[PDB]
Amino acid sequence: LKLLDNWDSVTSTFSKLREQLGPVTQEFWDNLEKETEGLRQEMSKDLEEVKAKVQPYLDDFQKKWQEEMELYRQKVEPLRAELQEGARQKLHELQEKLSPLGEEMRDRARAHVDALRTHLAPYSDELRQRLAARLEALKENGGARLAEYHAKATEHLSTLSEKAKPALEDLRQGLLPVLESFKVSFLSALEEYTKKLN
Amino acid sequence: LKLLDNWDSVTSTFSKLREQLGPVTQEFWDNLEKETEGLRQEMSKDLEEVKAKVQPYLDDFQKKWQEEMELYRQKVEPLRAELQEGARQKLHELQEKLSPLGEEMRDRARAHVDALRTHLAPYSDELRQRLAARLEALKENGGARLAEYHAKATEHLSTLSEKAKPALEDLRQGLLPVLESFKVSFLSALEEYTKKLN
Ligand SMILES: CCCCCCCC/C=C\CCCCCCCC(=O)OC[C@H](COP(=O)(O)OCC[N+](C)(C)C)OC(=O)CCCCCCC/C=C\CCCCCCCC
Ligand SMILES: CCCCCCCC/C=C\CCCCCCCC(=O)OC[C@H](COP(=O)(O)OCC[N+](C)(C)C)OC(=O)CCCCCCC/C=C\CCCCCCCC
Ligand SMILES: CCCCCCCC/C=C\CCCCCCCC(=O)OC[C@H](COP(=O)(O)OCC[N+](C)(C)C)OC(=O)CCCCCCC/C=C\CCCCCCCC
Ligand SMILES: CCCCCCCC/C=C\CCCCCCCC(=O)OC[C@H](COP(=O)(O)OCC[N+](C)(C)C)OC(=O)CCCCCCC/C=C\CCCCCCCC
Ligand SMILES: CCCCCCCC/C=C\CCCCCCCC(=O)OC[C@H](COP(=O)(O)OCC[N+](C)(C)C)OC(=O)CCCCCCC/C=C\CCCCCCCC
Ligand SMILES: CCCCCCCC/C=C\CCCCCCCC(=O)OC[C@H](COP(=O)(O)OCC[N+](C)(C)C)OC(=O)CCCCCCC/C=C\CCCCCCCC
Ligand SMILES: CCCCCCCC/C=C\CCCCCCCC(=O)OC[C@H](COP(=O)(O)OCC[N+](C)(C)C)OC(=O)CCCCCCC/C=C\CCCCCCCC
Ligand SMILES: CCCCCCCC/C=C\CCCCCCCC(=O)OC[C@H](COP(=O)(O)OCC[N+](C)(C)C)OC(=O)CCCCCCC/C=C\CCCCCCCC
Ligand SMILES: CCCCCCCC/C=C\CCCCCCCC(=O)OC[C@H](COP(=O)(O)OCC[N+](C)(C)C)OC(=O)CCCCCCC/C=C\CCCCCCCC
Ligand SMILES: CCCCCCCC/C=C\CCCCCCCC(=O)OC[C@H](COP(=O)(O)OC[C@H](N)C(=O)O)OC(=O)CCCCCCC/C=C\CCCCCCCC
Ligand SMILES: CCCCCCCC/C=C\CCCCCCCC(=O)OC[C@H](COP(=O)(O)OC[C@H](N)C(=O)O)OC(=O)CCCCCCC/C=C\CCCCCCCC
Repeated sequence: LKLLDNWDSVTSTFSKLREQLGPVTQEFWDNLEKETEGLRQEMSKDLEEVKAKVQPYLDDFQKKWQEEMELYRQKVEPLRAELQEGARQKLHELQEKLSPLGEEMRDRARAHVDALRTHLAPYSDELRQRLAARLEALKENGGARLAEYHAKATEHLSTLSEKAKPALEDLRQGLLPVLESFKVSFLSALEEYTKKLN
Repeated sequence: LKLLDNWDSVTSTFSKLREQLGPVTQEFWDNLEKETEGLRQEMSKDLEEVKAKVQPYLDDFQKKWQEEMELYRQKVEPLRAELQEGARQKLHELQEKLSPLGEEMRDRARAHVDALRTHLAPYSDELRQRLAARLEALKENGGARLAEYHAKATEHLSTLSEKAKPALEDLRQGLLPVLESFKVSFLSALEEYTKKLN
């Protein structure tokens, strides 16, 4: 309601801002004119300075690039050749190493896997009997536990009857007057709050 | 009142739970004993068979492992020799490359750096002139910037004071009845808060 009075001061604030938006911004533009003029005194020389330097720079760089490229060509080629022969020697080494070791590894695998074929096979079979006996134990006690659980579930359901019936009715018998009392407190609160929030 | 009866049902449940857990832990343990006894008997054969068989298992594996290690060491010697002799050539030939190609690198680096010296020296010197021009403009423009900024700041301070006092006093003057009316509503609303929760 009184916001009009407060906002009126905001309008005055806008006016004060507009006063600055004029000469201050205009002055800023005048400063910008100095900035642009300055840049036209800096960049004018800078750009030419760059051009007059980039040319010999790229030229000197080209010289260095040439030195590097030529030097690298006279290095990469012979080195690659030597590395190739060295790699071929390494390859031959690898071949002459991985071949006997490969055959050996295959026999190693034979001696290991065939061993496993005669180690894990009876092991799994033994485990099968062991697991079977264990399964029977789990089924014996499990089947009993199922009966026990069913009995306990029955006891639990029976002990739940005294909760889902009398206790639930008791809760309902409590909820009725409670909700009523809550309603009285809520209704009054609603009116009371509305009266002060109007 | 509600909590008293509700919690009563809780204790009337904990008791039943305790009366249930009693035989439950026993029945569970009885079944657990049957299982664990069987597991023990089973584990007796399990561990014994595993240990009795682990002996020839390890013996078989170690036997082959001996061959694996022996043949490995047997071949490791000539293989290491191939690596050593081969590397001797590879490294020696490379050392014979790092020498001339290294000298060439240094010689190329000489021209590389020396050409850089004859370029970077005047480049940085001329850059000093460029930077001088930049700094000159930055100083001259800066002097204006600061002068204008001071002017703009003064203009800002003028409108600032026109708001820090008149507008602020308007706000503060309004804050008086506003805060008071708010206090009136808050203090009165506080009645409901207490008369509804106690
Ligand atoms: C319609 C347009 C109208 C114009 C209205 C503009 C609205 C903003 C209005 C008022 C707030 C300004 C108050 C700031 C006063 C400080 C000025 C100052 O002196 O400042 C520089 C100093 C640091 O200098 P120092 O190292 O020498 O001092 C530290 C000392 N030690 C190193 C030396 C030992 O810093 C400090 O005081 C730190 C101050 C903390 C900054 C508070 C700013 C609060 C305002 C807005 C929040 C902005 C969030 C940003 C969102 C992005 C928007 C684009
Ligand atoms: C001698 C002179 C010296 C230099 C002086 C300054 C001059 C100004 C120029 C460059 C420097 C400013 C850089 C600011 C970024 C620019 C963004 C921008 O303006 O972009 C747009 C451009 C153009 O695209 P277009 O389609 O319009 O033009 C079509 C192509 N037309 C032009 C070629 C024919 O886009 C591009 O140039 C594409 C680039 C996007 C790159 C993507 C991949 C980034 C990967 C890795 C970076 C991280 C490295 C980190 C590792 C180091 C850790 C220490
Ligand atoms: C010392 C001097 C020499 C140094 C060597 C020069 C280094 C540079 C050379 C090669 C770079 C290799 C790295 C690339 C990585 C990606 C591998 C990849 O893409 O992997 C996934 C594929 C998927 O299968 P696919 O059916 O789609 O591909 C069929 C392959 N296709 C189409 C080619 C027939 O799998 C494959 O390519 C299967 C890969 C299995 C490779 C088996 C042969 C291994 C040979 C020798 C053993 C060496 C022992 C010595 C080690 C010592 C080193 C110091
Ligand atoms: C101690 C006495 C208790 C014995 C049972 C009596 C009532 C169960 C009471 C309490 C259990 C605790 C809460 C379990 C949560 C289930 C809520 C429900 O209602 O979930 C229905 C939705 C249906 O969704 P759907 O149609 O897409 O899936 C159909 C399923 N299909 C694709 C997967 C195979 O399923 C789901 O959320 C996923 C779960 C579906 C599980 C169904 C297993 C029913 C097993 C036995 C019922 C027969 C009891 C009779 C035995 C004689 C007793 C004297
Ligand atoms: C029909 C509806 C029935 C619902 C289903 C049954 C759920 C079981 C529910 C309730 C149990 C019976 C109620 C007994 C009530 C009182 C228990 C008690 O006296 O409470 C207090 C204790 C100790 O007080 P505090 O240390 O907390 O306080 C620190 C002390 N102060 C506060 C001074 C700083 O609290 C403790 O002992 C906290 C327990 C310790 C954490 C045990 C973690 C168990 C994990 C998994 C369960 C599976 C076990 C089987 C797996 C075994 C494999 C070998
Ligand atoms: C007939 C049928 C045959 C089957 C029979 C075999 C089944 C039983 C299985 C295994 C044999 C159990 C061994 C007997 C019990 C003793 C357990 C124990 O205590 O033995 C002691 C070891 C050593 O102790 P230490 O190393 O400290 O001492 C070494 C420190 N020295 C350097 C300082 C001196 O302890 C250990 O072996 C404990 C290591 C286990 C915990 C590893 C932690 C893994 C953590 C993270 C993995 C990431 C999961 C994330 C998801 C990724 C999935 C891919
Ligand atoms: C314009 C172009 C001109 C062309 C002309 C060429 C001639 C110039 C010649 C050589 C300059 C290349 C220098 C390479 C970088 C050396 C880094 C370094 O100082 O290294 C040795 C140090 C000493 O060890 P420290 O533990 O005592 O020192 C660390 C402990 N503190 C800090 C406490 C003292 O650190 C180590 O050895 C630790 C290992 C980490 C360093 C790995 C070396 C990485 C090399 C190059 C990176 C760039 C690859 C890209 C280039 C490829 C282009 C195709
Ligand atoms: C588009 C792509 C192409 C662009 C081309 C750009 C053209 C520029 C071309 C070539 C570079 C010329 C300019 C740089 C050469 C100046 C060398 C110099 O005179 O350096 C002086 C320094 C300081 O003197 P000090 O040795 O007594 O103090 C060291 C004291 N302490 C240990 C505490 C760190 O010496 C040191 O740092 C040396 C001792 C410490 C070792 C540092 C590692 C050096 C190796 C590799 C890293 C390279 C850094 C060079 C990057 C330059 C960027 C401009
Ligand atoms: C029947 C229906 C049932 C109703 C029941 C439910 C209601 C919830 C109940 C209670 C919650 C509030 C209780 C806490 C009372 C303390 C309030 C207070 O005075 O707390 C101030 C503290 C800050 O410490 P200090 O001032 O004492 O120490 C100053 C430093 N020394 C120590 C050197 C002096 O606060 C802090 O730590 C944290 C907050 C910091 C805030 C500072 C003020 C910022 C101002 C404006 C920004 C906007 C705030 C608006 C929030 C949005 C709301 C939607
Ligand atoms: C973290 C490390 C990252 C580096 C990883 C390197 C390993 C690479 C893996 C395998 C070898 C690959 C070897 C590849 C050699 C081929 C180099 C070449 O000519 O590449 C052509 C490309 C072409 O790019 P374009 O953008 O023109 O084309 C793409 C096209 N539009 C599209 O949509 O697909 O340009 C490029 O990719 C970029 C320019 C490269 C210039 C060459 C520059 C080479 C410079 C120097 C030589 C190398 C150093 C040797 C040192 C030994 C001597 C002392
Ligand atoms: C209608 C009338 C309006 C006029 C009202 C006038 C009332 C003025 C009264 C009080 C204003 C208080 C103005 C305080 C200004 C700064 C005051 C200041 O420097 O305080 C110093 C403290 C000290 O910090 P330290 O870290 O040094 O130590 C902590 C200290 N020991 C402790 O226990 O707290 O730091 C603090 O606690 C600072 C937290 C300040 C909280 C504000 C934090 C900023 C909160 C909000 C601003 C965000 C605005 C977002 C708007 C954008 C979208 C619209």
